[PDB]
Amino acid sequence: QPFVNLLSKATYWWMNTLIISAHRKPIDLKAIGKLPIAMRAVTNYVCLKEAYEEQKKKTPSIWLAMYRAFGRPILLSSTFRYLADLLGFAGPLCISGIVQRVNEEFLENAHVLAVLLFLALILQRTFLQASYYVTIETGINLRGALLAMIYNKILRLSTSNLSMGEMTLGQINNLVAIETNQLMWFLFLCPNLWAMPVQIIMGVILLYNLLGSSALVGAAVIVLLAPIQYFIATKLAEAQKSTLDYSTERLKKTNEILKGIKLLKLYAWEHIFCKSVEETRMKELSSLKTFALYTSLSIFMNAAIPIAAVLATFVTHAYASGNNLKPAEAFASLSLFHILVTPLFLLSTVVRFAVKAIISVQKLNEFLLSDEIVAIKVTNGYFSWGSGLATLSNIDIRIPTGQLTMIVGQVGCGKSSLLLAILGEMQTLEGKVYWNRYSVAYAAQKPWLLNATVEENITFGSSFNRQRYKAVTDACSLQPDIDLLPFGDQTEIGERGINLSGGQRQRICVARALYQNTNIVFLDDPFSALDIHLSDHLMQEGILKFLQDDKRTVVLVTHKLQYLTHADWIIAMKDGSVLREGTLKDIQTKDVELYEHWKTLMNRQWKTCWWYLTSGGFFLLFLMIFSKLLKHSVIVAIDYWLATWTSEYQTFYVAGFSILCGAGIFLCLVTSLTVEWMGLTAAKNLHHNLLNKIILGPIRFFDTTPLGLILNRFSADTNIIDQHIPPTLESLTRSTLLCLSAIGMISYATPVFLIALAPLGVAFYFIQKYFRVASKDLQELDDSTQLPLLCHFSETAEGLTTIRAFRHETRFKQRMLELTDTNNIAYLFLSAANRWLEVRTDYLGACIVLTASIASISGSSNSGLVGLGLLYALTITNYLNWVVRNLADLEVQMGAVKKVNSFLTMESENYEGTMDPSQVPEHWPQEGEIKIHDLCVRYENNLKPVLKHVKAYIKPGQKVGICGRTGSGKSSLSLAFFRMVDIFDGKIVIDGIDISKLPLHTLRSRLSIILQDPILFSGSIRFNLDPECKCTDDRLWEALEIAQLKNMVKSLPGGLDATVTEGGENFSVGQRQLFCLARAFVRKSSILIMDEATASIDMATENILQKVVMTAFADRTVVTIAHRVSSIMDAGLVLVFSEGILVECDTGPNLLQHKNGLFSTLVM
Ligand SMILES: CCOc1cc(CC(=O)N[C@@H](CC(C)C)c2ccccc2N2CCCCC2)ccc1C(=O)O
Ligand SMILES: Nc1ncnc2c1ncn2[C@@H]1O[C@H](COP(=O)(O)OP(=O)(O)OP(=O)(O)O)[C@@H](O)[C@H]1O
Ligand SMILES: Nc1ncnc2c1ncn2[C@@H]1O[C@H](COP(=O)(O)OP(=O)(O)O)[C@@H](O)[C@H]1O
Ligand SMILES: [Mg+2]
Ligand SMILES: [Mg+2]
Repeated sequence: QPFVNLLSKATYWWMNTLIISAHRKPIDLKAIGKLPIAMRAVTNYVCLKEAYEEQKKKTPSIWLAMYRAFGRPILLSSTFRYLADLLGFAGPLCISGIVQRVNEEFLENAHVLAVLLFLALILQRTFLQASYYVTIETGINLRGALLAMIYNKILRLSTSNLSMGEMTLGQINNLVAIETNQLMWFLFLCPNLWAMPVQIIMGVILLYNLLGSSALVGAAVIVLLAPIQYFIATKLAEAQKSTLDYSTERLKKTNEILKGIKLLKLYAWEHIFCKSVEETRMKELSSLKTFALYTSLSIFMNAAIPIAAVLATFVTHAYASGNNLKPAEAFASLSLFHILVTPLFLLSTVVRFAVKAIISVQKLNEFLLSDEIVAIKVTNGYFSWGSGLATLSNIDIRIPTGQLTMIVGQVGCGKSSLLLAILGEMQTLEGKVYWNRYSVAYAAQKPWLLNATVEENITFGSSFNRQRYKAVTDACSLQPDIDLLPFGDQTEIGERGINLSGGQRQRICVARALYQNTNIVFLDDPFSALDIHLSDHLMQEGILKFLQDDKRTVVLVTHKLQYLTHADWIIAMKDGSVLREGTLKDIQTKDVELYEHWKTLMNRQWKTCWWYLTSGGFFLLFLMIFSKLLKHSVIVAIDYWLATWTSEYQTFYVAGFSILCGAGIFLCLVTSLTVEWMGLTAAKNLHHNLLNKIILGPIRFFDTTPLGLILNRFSADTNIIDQHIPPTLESLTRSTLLCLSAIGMISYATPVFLIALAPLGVAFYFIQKYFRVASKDLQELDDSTQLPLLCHFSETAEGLTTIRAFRHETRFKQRMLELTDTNNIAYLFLSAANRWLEVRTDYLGACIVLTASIASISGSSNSGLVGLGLLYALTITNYLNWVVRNLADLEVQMGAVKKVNSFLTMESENYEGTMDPSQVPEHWPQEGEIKIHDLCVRYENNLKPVLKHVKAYIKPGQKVGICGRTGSGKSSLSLAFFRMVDIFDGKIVIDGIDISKLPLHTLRSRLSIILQDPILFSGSIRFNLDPECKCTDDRLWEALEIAQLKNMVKSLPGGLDATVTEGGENFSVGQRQLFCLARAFVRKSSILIMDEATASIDMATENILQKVVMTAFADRTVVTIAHRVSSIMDAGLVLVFSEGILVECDTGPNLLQHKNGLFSTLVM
């Protein structure tokens, strides 16, 4: 009975059910059983950690610890691998014996030898496939522990700027994605280092015995394949490494277009800004050409050399040896080269991965050495962010139990430092910290949000309590902003989630601390980017009413001393030293100056598959498929030619043999180049069009579509097409022809074999049909679960302070251990499913050999031909698997092309204008007059007009003001000028021309608009002044001085051509608004649209805008939508829009004069 269990483990019958289930229902984690504790990340991490700690007892070596953990399984796998190679060598020996016994006793009989071959091949591949699976179990178990192990370091890292920085996040994000995968892949290929070289030595050893001194000449050439393959391998790495480099920043430029896409389209240089991506795109391809050529060359040397090896052998033996070639010798030896081609060709891969693994392990072992770390009573505190210099000195604070212990100080002054020191985030060189450590609900000063729901973010692993959630939402005033969110409390936020504003981001985290039921809180300047009212609102209810009900301690570091009276305690610290400790009563009496000085500052106020091929052009598609037929035609004839030559058992046969191999070598070059030459042309045309369609795409699409999904087309899907399809498409065509031809050639040698084909074809089709859908679905799971694992590691890296603060370590560790477990299963059952296919094609493959062996014995053909059929029988079993696995890989990759093709045909905005271009003369908007005729404006095809029946004549040069109710038709009207929102009815006429009846790009260009938050794109300031570059350089300097920025610019390096960070990082927010004004003047628009211009702008900077607008654009007409409606008091023409209706339309003073209308209530 236990033989049944051994067999079932040996042929992966256990996977079979799942495979069949894939047809009935998609395979999913529910359908896949839970991973055994023998392979869960917990046990693997414990084993590896125990080995590593024993090593640390003996710096410890990662390599030796990994061996001590995972040695026995790879020893077993290598034993299986040897037993597989030795039985694989039965192939040539059995073929030689058969051919000798045929053509005229227990072992000599061909039948007994034929059956022996059938048992050998079955046993060879049962062993060989099992040997692969053991390493995969070992390899995955290794990746299981490492991801757990390096994660333990992340929670124990230190956030000091010295030990952690922007460079640090590069390693950890890359270590999980790359360093471990390279280390895992090495383990998959670990046996080969001592398996393939043993086979190579044996293969040559047999060759000499088969032929004589001739085979060495052929063996010598074949040996040279491996050094060639390594030299080609290195050149691929440099070609690919450069290729990734251009691709990496090409995505960065892609992100800039896709984020803030409206901004580019408004200024009409969406086309021009796109071409900046094409410039890098051509360089990306210029790396690919060097890569594609070398990949084709690697294919060439994989085929041209063995054919040159045989040509070197048989020609040699025809002269060095008096004996004419015998049929048994030829096809025994000729088979052996096919046995040796794969290990010689792939040996460059295993050694290269050995180099990569040793690179990563050294990289990963450097990682581990990275630096690792009265409610609150601290006396004589001395804290330092490393650097051997106490960043905090003379620290002595007391935080009374269950009271608001607020801290006051100036810029710097150890503001955030004091809190983190209590949390163990920095070294305390002296003193002692007494939590008189409980869980501390610290709030990060910076905004760090998980890629999950707001409710999860506020609960943060706490049991839901809507009444407790109610007060938190009310006290932190999270209720109103929630209504705006798509899925409410189930709105996923963060980098993966919806992009928020700074003020709303801060309140979410603060709410978390109130949610957590702990005696201690550390609220770090929540009002950093908040309105004063909400902070006052929080100080009344959230700070006092909510917390005092819980009677928990609060330590709120504050900069406005107006709330110190509310504070039960005040802590004054400056220069990293505590100025004085005491309440407001104690501080004023003891430190009279502090009371006045603070108050002084307080006073201060598969049809796609065919579609993909045709992309290059019919000739390129024809040439590839036409030539590949010819290559096999010559190759097969070469194998046949030996049958004609060896049937003799001699300058004729050799002569015809050299030329054939000459064409075979040459045709190998042609069929190698044509496939890749298709790939680049197929790669270029697909991506080239795609960027155009997105740019012309409607703005409404970008609002609907998540930003993560759109960029995925250019990041992953385009990567698949460019680099993965041409390799797979090459191997599929090569493997199919070999399988199609070999079955043909065997059948031609033994026509009786065709009767035996009827069942075998049926069996192959069912395995081909069923596995494809089972591998495709598992493939989706492997990618699906891999991505959140990387997201978790990046999320835990950022803001470890909170994780250490809340004592959320263990819960977060558990999340990772389960997250990786869901990922290993997907990859493990992807490899086990793939193994199931390989076993059941060899069990099928052995049947082809067995039928070919038995049929050939019965046939009385030429002794060479019966040998030839057996040769292809052995080759079939090798390639009959890759015709399925590559096809599955091709089918999945055709998914990317299907997605791209949809985007290509999905949508466009109508850039063409019906009226002739001659209609618009030079400087059309010069007049500046605006005319609105019964306008109706709604972006969504079926929706109410956001602007309805709008009509208000605008005089030329009139600083018209438009305002109303918050969220009631104010900004929509702005884009209505820019036609971004379709004017379903009515019309807008500017200077006697309806804006609808004009080319779209003309309308966008000749206008000037300023959004609420200006954004500056990567490049020079000249790039941000005129991407079109048409404007002469003289004007560019004028605008900055007009914008009052030229003086600031001159200090910057490079003068006018000064590099600018993407997104306006270099310039301050106030400075950012200055950049737009520079763009405003150059256009000579005569129309300015300042929608929410003063919004998100400091009052000091705001005065400049009013100074600039009244002066710089006096002749221009400024249609202002003010953040503060008071600025429209002096507007000569003022429009009020409520519910999409012109509720008030008169002069500013006349608005108060006519009646206490909407504007009058708006201001007052
Ligand atoms: C675990 C993922 O990877 C594997 C890994 C293995 C273990 C393994 O030494 N393979 C040999 C193949 C045989 C022909 C030697 C090999 C060696 C060097 C380079 C690649 C490969 N192979 C692996 C990558 C695909 C190309 C051939 C088996 C099977 C697989 C697999 O596909 O599932
Ligand atoms: N995590 C850290 N790593 C290294 N240096 C730090 C760290 N936190 C603070 N410092 C340094 O300690 C000093 C005082 O920082 P402090 O805690 O007062 O900041 P802050 O006033 O809260 O900051 P900000 O208001 O700019 O956000 C500064 O020199 C600062 O660079
Ligand atoms: N992307 C969107 N999709 C659907 N409706 C929106 C979208 N953005 C805004 N709205 C709604 O349309 C109105 C537009 O208001 P608007 O006139 O643009 O002034 P503001 O921009 O100051 O809200 C808002 O009340 C809002 O509720
Ligand atoms: Mg700070
Ligand atoms: Mg608005």
